[PDB]
Amino acid sequence: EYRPTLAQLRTFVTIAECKHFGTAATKLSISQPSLSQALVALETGLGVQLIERSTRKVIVTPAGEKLLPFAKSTLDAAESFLSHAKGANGSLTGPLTVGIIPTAAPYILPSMLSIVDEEYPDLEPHIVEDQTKHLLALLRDGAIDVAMMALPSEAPGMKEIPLYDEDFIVVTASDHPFAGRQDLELSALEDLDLLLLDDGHSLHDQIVDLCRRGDINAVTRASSLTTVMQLVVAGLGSTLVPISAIPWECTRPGLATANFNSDVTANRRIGLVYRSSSSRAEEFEQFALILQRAFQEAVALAASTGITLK
Amino acid sequence: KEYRPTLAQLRTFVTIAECKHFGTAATKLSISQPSLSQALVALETGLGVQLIERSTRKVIVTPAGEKLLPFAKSTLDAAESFLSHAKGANGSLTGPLTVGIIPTAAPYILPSMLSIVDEEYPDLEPHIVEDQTKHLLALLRDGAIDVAMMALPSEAPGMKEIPLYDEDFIVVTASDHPFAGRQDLELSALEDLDLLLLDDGHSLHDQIVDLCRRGDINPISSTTAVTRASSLTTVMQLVVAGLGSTLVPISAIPWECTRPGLATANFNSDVTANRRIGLVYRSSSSRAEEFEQFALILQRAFQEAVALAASTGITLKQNVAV
Amino acid sequence: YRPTLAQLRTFVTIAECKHFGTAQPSLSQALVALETGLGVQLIEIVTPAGEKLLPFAKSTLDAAESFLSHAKGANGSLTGPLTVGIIPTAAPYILPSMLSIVDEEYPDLEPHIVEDQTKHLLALLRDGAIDVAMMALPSEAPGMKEIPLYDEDFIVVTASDHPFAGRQDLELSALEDLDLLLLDDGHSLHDQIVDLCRRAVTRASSLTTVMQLVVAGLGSTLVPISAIPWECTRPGLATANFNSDVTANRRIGLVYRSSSSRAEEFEQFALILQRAFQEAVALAASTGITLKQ
Amino acid sequence: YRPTLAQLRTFVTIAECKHFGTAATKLSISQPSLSQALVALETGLGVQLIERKVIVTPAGEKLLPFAKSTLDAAESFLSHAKGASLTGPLTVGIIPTAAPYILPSMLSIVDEEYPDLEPHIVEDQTKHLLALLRDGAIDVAMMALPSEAPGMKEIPLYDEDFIVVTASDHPFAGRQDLELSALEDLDLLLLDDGHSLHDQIVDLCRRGDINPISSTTAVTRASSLTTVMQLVVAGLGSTLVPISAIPWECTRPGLATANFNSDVTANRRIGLVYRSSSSRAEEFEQFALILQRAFQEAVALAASTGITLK
Repeated sequence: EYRPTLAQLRTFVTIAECKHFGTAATKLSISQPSLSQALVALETGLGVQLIERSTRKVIVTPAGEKLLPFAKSTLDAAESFLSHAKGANGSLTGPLTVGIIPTAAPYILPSMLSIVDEEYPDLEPHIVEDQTKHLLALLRDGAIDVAMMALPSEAPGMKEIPLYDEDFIVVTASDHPFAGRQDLELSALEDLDLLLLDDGHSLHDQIVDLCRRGDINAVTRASSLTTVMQLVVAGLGSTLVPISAIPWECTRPGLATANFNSDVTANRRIGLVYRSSSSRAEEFEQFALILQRAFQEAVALAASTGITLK
Repeated sequence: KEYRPTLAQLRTFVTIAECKHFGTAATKLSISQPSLSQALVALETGLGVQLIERSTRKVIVTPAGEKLLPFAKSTLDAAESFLSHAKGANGSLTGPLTVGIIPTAAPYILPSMLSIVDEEYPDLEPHIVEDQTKHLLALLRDGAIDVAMMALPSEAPGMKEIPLYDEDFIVVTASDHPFAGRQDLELSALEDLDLLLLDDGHSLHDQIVDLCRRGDINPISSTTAVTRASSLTTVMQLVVAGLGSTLVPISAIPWECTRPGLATANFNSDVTANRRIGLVYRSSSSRAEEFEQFALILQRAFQEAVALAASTGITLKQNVAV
Repeated sequence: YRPTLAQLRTFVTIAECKHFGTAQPSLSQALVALETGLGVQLIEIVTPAGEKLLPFAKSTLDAAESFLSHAKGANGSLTGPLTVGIIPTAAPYILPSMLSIVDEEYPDLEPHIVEDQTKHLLALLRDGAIDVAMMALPSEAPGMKEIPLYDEDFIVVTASDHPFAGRQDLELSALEDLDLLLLDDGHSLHDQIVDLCRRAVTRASSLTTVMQLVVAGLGSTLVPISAIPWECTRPGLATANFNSDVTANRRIGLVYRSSSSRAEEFEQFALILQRAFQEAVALAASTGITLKQ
Repeated sequence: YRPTLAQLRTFVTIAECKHFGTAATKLSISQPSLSQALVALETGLGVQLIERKVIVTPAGEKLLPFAKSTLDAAESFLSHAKGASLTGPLTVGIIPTAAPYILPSMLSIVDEEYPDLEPHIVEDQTKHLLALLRDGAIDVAMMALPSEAPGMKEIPLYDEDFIVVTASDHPFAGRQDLELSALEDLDLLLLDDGHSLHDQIVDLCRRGDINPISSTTAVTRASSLTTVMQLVVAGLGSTLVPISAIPWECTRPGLATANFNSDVTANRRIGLVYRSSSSRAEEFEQFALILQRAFQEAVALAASTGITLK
């Protein structure tokens, strides 16, 4: 029958932090007997000793230490409810768990995390980097609030927010014939021996469908771009990478870049995907503007390398 | 003086928004209809906003109520998780518990497992997640599930394993197959068979490839084959048609090995072809004794599944003398 | 330098006559030409270097001998291998009657079955890994051609104690009352005035697992009629159908590449699948469970 | 009648190249010679394989895969004949936390000293590597020991130390005397690195006491070192990385390194894992020497940065 109350949890957390009884009661604006009564009601209702009262100062019991984080997250959730009830109207505050695909996370995070720390200090971002299938799994579950991935995400129960279109660039060895060329056609993909990420990466299908666009159609297989780059330096083939990856993957010795001609469009559409049942549309659209800004900062960093962009 | 909402008020507001009536939300919370209406009006007055729009046909959530509903549900989930870990630390099975089960064990362990928790653990609220081993461990690190039932060893770091039971394998061939009915097979006999295996993400796929390599066999012709199924019931239809044989765990016998056109066969007692199923949870978890108690339910549910397999009359593998 | 089949066939033949069999001036010349072209001593007894190369040479002949074997039945309709991909919600219910028809009427055909989701079949179909795919229409994929096979109705599966158990007059509004556990495969639900069109923590990956949840009273589900004899006859279940004005079904078809020149061969295989479905429907009707009218 | 390889290459090239004057140019033969080998193959088999544009006949489509597998088998024979220790193809699997840091030196050694060797790299997680090793999809795997598989045999390669990477402003930045107790103060973001922390003096306090995580959503978690690094610069925690990753991940601005004291041993044991049934033990032992050499070059590159190592 017993369920703990917020006032009891609010008492237990304040006592564990302030470590005294006459200082936790003053911060909560309640009497010292009222503080001790909510604690004993919480202890009796759960049947576990939470606070050990000594003569010098009170100490949190071993069992209390394990429960304290769960009690604080309960209060943060309740305080988050009162903040939005007071007319928040779509402001980045409180926790926000964001899932990002691995081919975009390390290239968008530096500018995105810097913008949040300086302009949205109340926001508490949590970053989850995994492949597209696990992100949608965590999105259908409650483990993440929003996911950054390539559109379309073929998911029915989700809604998409288009962010930007990110061009591709060809990465070859320095001695490769196509090195430095800026006028390639899609037919040139036939001459290349492309090195692709495995089947769970969305970049793997963004390139095999790009070859099928009016051209022709295995054992070598990597899971990260940095590993593919080392294979390209050694001359075991070429690859396509998004422009935001240039300063982090395309500046090591032994590499060279190449672009298609202006009439060719080889890119990927990155967007923000969230649950249809969510009522936080205007909160996600505001977070979408941060990501759009972080991408333009990432593009500027790519141009700063001196490598010719599309 | 300054207003703070309570859990009982939030619990009322969430239930009303989901059930949409005032006589089905009160019954679900096991409270009276006036008590429900007072907590809602107290929550509405304390915040000074209209959360629910009352009509005669049905109740609708107001625009302001829609924005607040997710925050109220996350508040209840956080409080319900606090009570779960407070009672879980001593071994109590209360509140929600999301369990993950591999697909080659879920439909054969659930009937007895769900019947035990419904009759002996009414406060427990089980949620079932059936997916492959890789996705279960992924969902376990990210907190999407609380515990996972899978084959040991899991080799995943930061996790702890609770060994449950050892489940023997049985060979399923066509009725006309030469090995049909034999109870003395050696591991060398796998060479003669044309095994039909599940794809690469199923743990049963590797529990059989290493089984042939134990008998000096090269399973190259069977693993890199073209024919490939994702479920045991599909593999069974191929065995009936005489396109090869397969190995299945004993708990799958009453559900997959009783259709016409099949026949069973076991290895000899000196051969040990089985799998070790265990309970896997996070090392940071403080509900160890709660999971240890849930392990006893699964062990009992397995013995009922084995008893159901023995009830078919099909000879099971004998690992020892009688 | 490139080796020839005649040279490889000689080197394999010595080891393949080293058992209980016996395999000529020409023979020694083809072997010496193979050894000189590669610059390695292969035969002394087989040399150490020859033992490592022998399996790769034997697999070369097995591939060449398989080409001559399939070069035979080439001028036939359903002959040789045929790799077909089937969605998991249709494979185990169409296979029994489909393999029985090809075993009795097309003995030269060598079928290979690939069961996976719709996306992976289309992926394997573009990359040539499978020759044809059985899935729900429309596939929306370009460069592919579709052969409509049949329209397969759905049936509602609830617990025995459920109120809707046995009802044969349900409307789409009844889906609101149910707590559905779905596989998404095949969904296309829409009445004459509904306006629905469909594309929880508990989640299963197979129908047999969903069924065990329905017996335990953790919700209801919709299954195709061909799954009735294999999934809906265990104790604790009950069936229900929509009324005739409601149309809850899926359109299954055969999809192959447009560049393929085997259209007339696939069209003949489409008739086998159509027959196998009518046999599967007859098996469902043999259970006594009422089907949708 | 038996078909020849030259006849099969003609039939395969014609089926792929859409003209008969583009297949002949690729084979460096004449247009009449191409048509004669095709007609000889058609007459020898007595079936029509090819039908002012060429289409492959229904019978030709069924035979085309068998002709390509015949050529792949013949090309496989020439690859292994090339020098038959270390000749022909060799598919090696490497864990993602070691591949991009061992490949540059390893691929350079095999190119200069083992030209007949044909390496194919497979980068994936340890569990998927062992799966591909049982099913014969790869010949050898580089991973962390001990391997819990019984049907495999292990060749120990080297022990690779870890280094602590924090933000530049972090208090522990630059310290070379850390104890295991210091891990409590850090908010570690860990990859499945293979590491095993262990002090030569077991501190009694930390033995057992763990901190339970608590959140309704998922906690911050990355899948690659390059993503973890971007989180460390932004001050969302610290991490442990292997020394070979220093020149590729620990030289960006905003990072700082730190090592434990000599009594602490934080490393991982990397080895070569192959099947017990394999008869190329003496060859895998030779390939093990290449990895050992490639690791010492990777360590030398790490020492070349000037960052203090363990």
